Amino acid sequence: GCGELVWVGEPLTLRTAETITGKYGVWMRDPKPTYPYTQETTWRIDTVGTDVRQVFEYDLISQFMQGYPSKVHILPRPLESTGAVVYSGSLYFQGAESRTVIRYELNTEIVKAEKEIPGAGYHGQFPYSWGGYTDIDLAVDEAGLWVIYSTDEAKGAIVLSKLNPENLELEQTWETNIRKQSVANAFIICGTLYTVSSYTSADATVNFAYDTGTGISKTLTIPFKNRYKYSSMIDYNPLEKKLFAWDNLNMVTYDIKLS
Ligand SMILES: [Ca+2]
Ligand code: NA
Repeated sequence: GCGELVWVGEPLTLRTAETITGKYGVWMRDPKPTYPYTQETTWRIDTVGTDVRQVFEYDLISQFMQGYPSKVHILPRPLESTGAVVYSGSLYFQGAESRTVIRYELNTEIVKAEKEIPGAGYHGQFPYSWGGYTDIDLAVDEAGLWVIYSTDEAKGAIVLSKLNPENLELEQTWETNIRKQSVANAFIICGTLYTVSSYTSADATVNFAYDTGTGISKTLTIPFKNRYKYSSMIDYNPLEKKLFAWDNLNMVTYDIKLS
C-alpha cells in the first residue's frame, strides 16, 4: 500500500558503466509494462555529451547486470539530461536545448506526442544543485505520470504537474516553496514530492516533503547515502517500491519503507 516515506536502505550497485559517457545517466523499468516488455525489461541511457540518442534495452535483468543490450534504440532527436522515465510502453524524455517533453513509443519507435511544459525553465535555469541541465525531471508514482520543474513565476521553487500520459496535457499543478537548485534531486511517492539534500555526501538526507493531497510541507532527516559521491539521477519506481539512481558511473537501487 501507500504511506509516508520513513526509511531508505543502503544503495546496491547493479551495474557500473565502463566509460566516461556513463558518468551520469538514467536507468529505469516500466511500472506498467506492456507487450512485448515485462517487469524485467530495463532501459539505460548514458547521458554525457551533446548528442545523446542511444537507448540501451535489456529484456532480462541478467542481461542488464552482466551482458550486452538486447536492442538499441536511436532516438530521432537528442535527449537532455537525466530526467527521463518509461511508462506504459513509452519513453518520456526532454528534447535537448528545449522545454519539450516527447513521448516515444518503444516497440514501434514512433513519436506519439510532444508538449512544451508551459513556462518551464530549461538548459541551466532551474537545475538541481549539481547542474547537468536537470531543469525538467519526469516522475512516475502510484497515480501515473508527473513532471517536476520550475518557472520564473515560481521564482525557482519546485513546481510539479500531473501529466496525461497519452497527449502530455497538464492536468493539475502544485507550487512548493523548495528552491529547486538547492536540492540534489527529487521524486514522488504516493503523491508526495521528496527531495534529497546532497549529491556528494555519504550522510545526505531526504530533507523535504510536499504532500499534493494536503498542501502541507515538512522537513525530514531520513539518511540517504551517495556511495560514489556524484548522484545525477534519483527516481522512484512504484511497482518495485524502490529508488533507482545513477551515482558516478554506478546504476544503484535503494529499498524504502512507507508508513
Ligand atoms: Ca528525479
Ligand atoms: Na525522472
